[PDB]
Amino acid sequence: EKTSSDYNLWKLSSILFDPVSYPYKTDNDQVKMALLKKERHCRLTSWIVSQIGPEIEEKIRNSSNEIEQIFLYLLLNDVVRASKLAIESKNGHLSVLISYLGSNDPRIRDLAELQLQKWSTGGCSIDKNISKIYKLLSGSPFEGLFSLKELESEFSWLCLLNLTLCYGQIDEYSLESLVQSHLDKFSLPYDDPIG
Amino acid sequence: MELSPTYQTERFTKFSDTLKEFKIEQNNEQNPIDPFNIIREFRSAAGQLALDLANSGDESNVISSKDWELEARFWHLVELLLVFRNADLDLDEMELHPYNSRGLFEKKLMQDNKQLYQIWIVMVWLKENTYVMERPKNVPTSKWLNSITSGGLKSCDLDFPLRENTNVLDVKDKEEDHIFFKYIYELILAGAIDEALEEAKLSDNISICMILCGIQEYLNPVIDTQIANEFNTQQGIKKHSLWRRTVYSLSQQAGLDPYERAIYSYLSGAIPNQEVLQYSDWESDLHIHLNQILQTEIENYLLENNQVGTDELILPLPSHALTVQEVLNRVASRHPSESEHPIRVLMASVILDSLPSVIHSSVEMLLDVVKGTEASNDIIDKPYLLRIVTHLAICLDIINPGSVEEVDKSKLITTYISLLKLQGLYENIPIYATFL
Repeated sequence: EKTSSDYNLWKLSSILFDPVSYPYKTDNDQVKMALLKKERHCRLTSWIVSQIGPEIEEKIRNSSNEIEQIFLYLLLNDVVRASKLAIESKNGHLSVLISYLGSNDPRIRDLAELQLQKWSTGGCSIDKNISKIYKLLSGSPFEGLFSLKELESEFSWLCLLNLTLCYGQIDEYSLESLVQSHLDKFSLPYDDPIG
Repeated sequence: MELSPTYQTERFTKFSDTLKEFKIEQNNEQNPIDPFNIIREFRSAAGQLALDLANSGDESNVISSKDWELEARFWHLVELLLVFRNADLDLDEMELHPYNSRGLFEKKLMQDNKQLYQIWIVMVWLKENTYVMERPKNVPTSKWLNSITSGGLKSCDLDFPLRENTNVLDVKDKEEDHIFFKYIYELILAGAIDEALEEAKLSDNISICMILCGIQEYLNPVIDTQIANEFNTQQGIKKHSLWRRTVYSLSQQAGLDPYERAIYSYLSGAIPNQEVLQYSDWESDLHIHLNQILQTEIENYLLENNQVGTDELILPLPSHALTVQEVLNRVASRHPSESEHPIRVLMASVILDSLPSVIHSSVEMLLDVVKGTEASNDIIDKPYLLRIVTHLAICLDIINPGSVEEVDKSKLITTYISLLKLQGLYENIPIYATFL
């Protein structure tokens, strides 16, 4: 079946370890090879989102708060539509941060650490989960000052893995080292065959 | 403009020397056919003397100040165009397979396509000539501190100003906003991501600079090695299409200040809202529509490489393909002063491409002045206006005509020689007489 973990196990392995080649040949072999790994990664990231799908969707349905639905979308690749709900619900603040999804930079890290410090010092302090997001963007959510390790307790080890894999340390890392970094911040359960 | 007839003559002498020298070089191949060093020196002189006179603060030195500022620009305009005729670029012969970086495609397209290099060049002229006010008088390290103190805000957060109907301000906070938000917007039209990143951090207004940086793309060697030759680290947001359309939707939200929406409108690639746009000059307004053109071409190619997406369009952008003529008309309704002032009109017609035709009507009146059958026109009541139009025409026709026919150019000179007798200069005349 295509709902089964058996389907998932054979399918995943070709993407991971074997190249997923291009229809052409690049000008330089470090463009050859770089793009080859990035290709594997691209496909993976969307696939994970489809599997985790129904789960996230369920929670979106059961949440009748605009803001909360907006967060739930970002654990997919529903970036598009996350923005769409935010405008409609009269929330500017959520749209601005959503436009930045799909990229990470030294600049973006800088935003994340400073905005948090100014807020929890000059302010009276931002909410628990907003300060958790700052930790995901600075590049250590689980070892971050607000820890997301509690989020295992609501969302599967594969979703947790998803977070670091799409946003944190994407182009400061190769596809190999990137999954490893997540393990050093939070190990996946051992009883998973596919994990 | 004029100080006194004494100040008017001297402008003629600087210009005349530059023109003769250039003419000799162009007709020898033992000398640089197209020289760029002299016009630059002439440029650097007009420019510096402009600024010194303004800063002195006397009324007589400002009026004269305008005339120097115009002069230095004419030299610059001529420079970019002759760089093109004396060397077209055709760089960035990078890949074109449909799977590579947004940035590898962006460089490759811009340099190959002669049409996009010509739009880029024009924009380089416009950007410079956009005005930036003086430095802000505030660098707050807690924003909204007075409402923080009462605790109606959870923090220094902008959640509340993006949720609030009327936009949560205090009297003190409006006084902070106006100086600050006006400088960041002006700064944005004139760029510099590095400068922006450094300031925003101190003024607890960190987010806006990052929005300005999102235009950027990969410049990482790790990703591709053709974009290893421009930075060693990637930059910006690699979902550009999504960022434009969402920011645009955000721009239209109310319970923002006019500035908040205006800032976002520019960052999303729309013309700013009318309240705010009226304090900016003609040049920058025009410039924004040239942005729309340039990026639409880039994204069409991005679409064939199956990168850019149609789903990322959130609230559509307002398309721009307005002419120079429509642009004069919009600017003129907000302030008729840069689009009903004659010099800025001469500049426009270069762009729209009707300068010989517009010159011709003027040229008929002018020949009469020579014949001494006119002496009550507004170009003989403006000595400076005759001087500008003639010199404009000569410079572009040194190699051969680039926007003004020879006939007209000669005819402007004939009248200008007629005037130069009247101002008591007869040494500049034998220079101009050769081009007839």
